[PDB]
Amino acid sequence: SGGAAHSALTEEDVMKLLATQAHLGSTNLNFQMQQYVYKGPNIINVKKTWEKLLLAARAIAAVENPADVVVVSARPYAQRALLKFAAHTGATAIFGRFSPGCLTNQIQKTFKEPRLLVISDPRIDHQAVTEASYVGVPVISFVNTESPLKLIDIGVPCNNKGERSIGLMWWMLAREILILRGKISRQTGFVLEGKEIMPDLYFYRDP
Amino acid sequence: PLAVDLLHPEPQREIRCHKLKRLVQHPNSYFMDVKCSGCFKISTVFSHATTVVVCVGCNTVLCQPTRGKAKLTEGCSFRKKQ
Amino acid sequence: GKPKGLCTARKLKTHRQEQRWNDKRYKKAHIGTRWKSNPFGGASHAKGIVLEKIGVEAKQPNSAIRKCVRV
Amino acid sequence: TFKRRNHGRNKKNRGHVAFIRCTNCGRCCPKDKAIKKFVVRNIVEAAAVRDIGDASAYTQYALPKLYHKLHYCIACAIHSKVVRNRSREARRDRNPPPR
Amino acid sequence: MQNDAGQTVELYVPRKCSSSNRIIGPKDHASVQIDFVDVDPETGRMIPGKSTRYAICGAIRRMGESDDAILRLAQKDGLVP
Amino acid sequence: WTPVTKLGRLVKEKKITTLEEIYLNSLPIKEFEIIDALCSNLKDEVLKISPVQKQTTAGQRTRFKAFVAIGDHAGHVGLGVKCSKEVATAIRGAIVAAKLAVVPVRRGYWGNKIGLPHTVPCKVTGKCASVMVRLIPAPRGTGIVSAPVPKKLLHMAGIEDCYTAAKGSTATLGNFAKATYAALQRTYSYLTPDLWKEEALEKSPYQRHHEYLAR
Amino acid sequence: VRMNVLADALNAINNAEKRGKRQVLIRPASKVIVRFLTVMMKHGYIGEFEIVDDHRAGKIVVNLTGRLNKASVISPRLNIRLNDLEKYTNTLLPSRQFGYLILTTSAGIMDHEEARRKHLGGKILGFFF
Amino acid sequence: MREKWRKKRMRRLKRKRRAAKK
Amino acid sequence: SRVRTKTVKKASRVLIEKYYTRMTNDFHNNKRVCDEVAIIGSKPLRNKIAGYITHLMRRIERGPVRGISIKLQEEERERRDNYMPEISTVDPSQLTSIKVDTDTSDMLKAAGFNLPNVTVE
RNA sequence: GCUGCGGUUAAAAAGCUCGUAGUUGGAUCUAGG
RNA sequence: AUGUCUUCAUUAAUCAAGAACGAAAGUCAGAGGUUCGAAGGCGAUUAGAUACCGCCCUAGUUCUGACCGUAAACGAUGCCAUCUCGCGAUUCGGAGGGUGCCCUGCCGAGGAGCAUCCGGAAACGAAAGUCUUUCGGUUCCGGGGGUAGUAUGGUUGCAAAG
RNA sequence: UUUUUUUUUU
Repeated sequence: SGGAAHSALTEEDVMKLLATQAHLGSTNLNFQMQQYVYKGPNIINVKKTWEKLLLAARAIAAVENPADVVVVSARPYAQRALLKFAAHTGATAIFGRFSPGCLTNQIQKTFKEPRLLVISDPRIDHQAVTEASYVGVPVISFVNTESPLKLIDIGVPCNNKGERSIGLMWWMLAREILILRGKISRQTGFVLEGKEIMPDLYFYRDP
Repeated sequence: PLAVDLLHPEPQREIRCHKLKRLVQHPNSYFMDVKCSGCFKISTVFSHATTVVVCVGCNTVLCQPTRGKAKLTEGCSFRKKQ
Repeated sequence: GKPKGLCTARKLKTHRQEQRWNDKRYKKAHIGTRWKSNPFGGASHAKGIVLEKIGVEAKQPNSAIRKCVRV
Repeated sequence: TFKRRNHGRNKKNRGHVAFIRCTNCGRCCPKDKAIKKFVVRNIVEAAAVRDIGDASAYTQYALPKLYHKLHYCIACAIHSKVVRNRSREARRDRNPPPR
Repeated sequence: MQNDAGQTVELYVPRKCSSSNRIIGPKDHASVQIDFVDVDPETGRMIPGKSTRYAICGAIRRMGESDDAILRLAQKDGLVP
Repeated sequence: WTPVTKLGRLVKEKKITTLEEIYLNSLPIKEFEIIDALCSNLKDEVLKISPVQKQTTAGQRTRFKAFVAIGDHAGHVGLGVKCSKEVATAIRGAIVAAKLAVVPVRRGYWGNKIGLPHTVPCKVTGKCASVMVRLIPAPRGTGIVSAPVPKKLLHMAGIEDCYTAAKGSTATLGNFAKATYAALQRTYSYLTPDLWKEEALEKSPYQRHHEYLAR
Repeated sequence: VRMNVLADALNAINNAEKRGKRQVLIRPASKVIVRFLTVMMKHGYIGEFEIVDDHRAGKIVVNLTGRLNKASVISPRLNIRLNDLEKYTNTLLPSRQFGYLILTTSAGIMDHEEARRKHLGGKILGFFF
Repeated sequence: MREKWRKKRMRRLKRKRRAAKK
Repeated sequence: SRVRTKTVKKASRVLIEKYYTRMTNDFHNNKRVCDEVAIIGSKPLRNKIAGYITHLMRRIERGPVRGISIKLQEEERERRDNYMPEISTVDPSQLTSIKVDTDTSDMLKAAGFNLPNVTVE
């Protein structure tokens, strides 16, 4: 996306998706995500996944203070990715149970004031989505074919239900945000302080 | 979705839409010239024919009426007339 | 629903009149036997002759003997 | 106050449904309303299967089974505890309980 | 609103949804204002201080149409092909 | 006063100076000191104090519900309800609730658009349970033709001339006041031709004075 | 049985506007419907619309601009005299600053402001605001 | 079975009234 | 009965979190430690706290305990997190014979892609 | 209660259908330049 | 219902008066009379027990030909037309494929259910929504609770009663 | 198995 050839879907990037099965959606289709479906499992269109990801990345970058971006997930497969994403992007991460009253109860010591909320799944983190609507906080989420888009601002179609694809999708979002920040660049790659940040730094590892 | 082109519907949807509820009604039936092995006389026939259309000369049954489209006798093919 | 046509004036008027009789106030004011049923015959006051003095037990939860008179 | 959306029956697209006589009380209850229970049991209680087998006159005999379809009216079902009252929310659950 | 002999005597002019053109009331807390940063096609780095503002009303967000609403606004503005 | 929210911090630091920017950005208000700072002409009134009783094993537990209406007579009104075990605390909490619920009220003209607005921009109806209140624009000098309860709210909102039509169990003070409040606040949500012009979205206070927030 | 194509069309428009859709399809189109929509467009309450021909009553597709509060028909078409026009507008329209009462007069279908300019009465068709 | 019995009572009363009127 | 109240449980948790080094698996050692590390107004209370601390130590040895944060265990967890293999499992080098279904009809063609490794099953 | 009421549970949809009076009835004929 | 490039061309919707059908019980006549069973009679229970429980049963329950025209005759929601949401199941017919079954996010017509805008006093309702932003057409009905569906008059019926 | 009642006002 971006109306540019320097930000287009690259060959190895698209390669990674079929490696991680990040294009195999569920067998149920939500009528609001009939756009990102190319024709058993409903395989999603890769190009749409790319364009939405860049769109989400630009939105996250608009929050000048990275702390105000809060990433929330309760999926066990996302606990690894969520920690890394916050570490590299300087965001704030919520793991497991999302304490209700996080964004509405000003007395709570857990009280937070996000400017942008990123969700691993609308259904799993329904409480965060609901809490956001009480404070006018836009929400970005990774959405599968059957997921509900209610109160979802930007939905990045992908395979969040997958074990490996979920981690990869978080990895690109951190990359795209960093690429569009000056920390890294497309040619240099996902490197900070001389360390290769590798996709399986995010993948879920069984204890 | 809120923004849907009601003026130019997708052709596949127009095909998989009821004949009356399309933007402009169009029947799903057609006229077909039927060729039967043997007399080799082309005969025009309505797809949803409810009468037993009979060969003019050879007096062989060409279609059998049914609940929907007429069933062609075995050995007889058809081609859609424009 | 009620009729709404441009030429339903008769139905509307007749229905209104028919249903006005199901109104207690209208029926009480137009029944026709008002004068023969009301003891005062439609007046505000009336003169009478006392026949006896009676006591009426007050309704609950009150208790007293109200001093009434038969006229 | 209307307690149930189906009004306690399973009658849709229908005017009249024939009744059945309850198993215990004998009361007439519409077939869609009656609590039905299909029971398949061993012809002999579990504690005597070994005795019957050891007394069997045949080397290998398959013990038959009793099949009974039971119909209960609401009263005789509640009393027998075949079915129980539920909370307002749990009333709408339609899945059979674990067995 | 213009009134009087040409003056504006309104307390404030409310925002309107970028997609449905519906007024966003003072107590509409389900409405959002997303900002997308501007980029240079070649370098790929954000232009400091430049962004695109989209406002979506609570009703549209609640119907779940905010996804395609934002996508269509972005396509119109060229952020997406 | 030590603000606990970003909005409160900005208001205390005088980076947000009018209630109109908060209303424009639809930012929720969670501290009454924000309203105290940004509107210095508010006056409050206790419309009613009604006791409510909850049955228990040892008789009835009685608490008092207080309804309070606050407003500046210049297009800002708010309604608050608080139930507590004592009348004093109920009144204090209701004042706080009304302050937090302060809302803007659009005023318009009935006929000639000369002078300052005096009445409601258009026929606006609000509803609560069964009480529905409809406010109809009126010409100048007419005053407020309404019941004593909606009259107080209209006076506080600053409406000068207005006809009313109230239907339902108006003897329910709380619902009557809430219906009036809803009708008053519908004014800045009714889309009239004079708001058709497409404006440009600006920075939110969080977007603009964020250097202080981060610092 | 259908008896007011204008009522059906205006109801469809209202429902689509509430749902926030961008286009609306109107079935049995008619001259009265076209004139009503033309008045609404001239006053800026709708966008452009197309009259789809199908060798029958036809259809219309209207572009909604998200600016119409309500478009309603008045049935039966009561006769409105120029003297009671004021009462009717005060009763039906939300304010004197906006909203229009559509009448059909001998001159043609127009709004109440034009009818009062030309000193015409007629039968009321509907109103929008 | 509280108003139905009042209906029965009134039906018996009406039967008696018919018989007496005859 | 033998259920420990929240007073004892909270005190034990704070003590374990603040003096993990001094807490062994011996009741007498834990008691002696508590005597000097905390001001407890009752000998029975101190003994209850020491006993629950020992019982918590026994579980800490087996594995991580919720509510308790132990330095060495969090070092171990962060090491397992930081584990990054020598080369990607998604590196084009390993991506050789991806068995893809007919989905490549145009999903991988109209996007402008001619991936060599994809093999249509 | 025409403007302007209500009829699942508060009073109130006839058991259901046919049917005369009454009431109400699809689109369509000179638009443009 | 579906299919239909068949035919007619406004012939339609709702309907005072008027008319057909209308559970069960009930009435008349003739047959049948197993089972069950109002009334009735006994045995229990009880302070009593004209009841619940048990036993024996009459009308009835069944068939044919006539009457009655009422039910919580209920979805306690009149009929016709139209608009507004998602999902996956189900009955019938059709279209397109694979091997009666499977698939087509297939097309209509039903009967529902759970994601439900708006509505509602609420319970709750995809209608009970699109209504103070009221107004598609039309029929019937209500106007605080009783007296009372009573009295009287009229009419229908053998009666009961409507 | 049996298990009926509880003056008026406050």
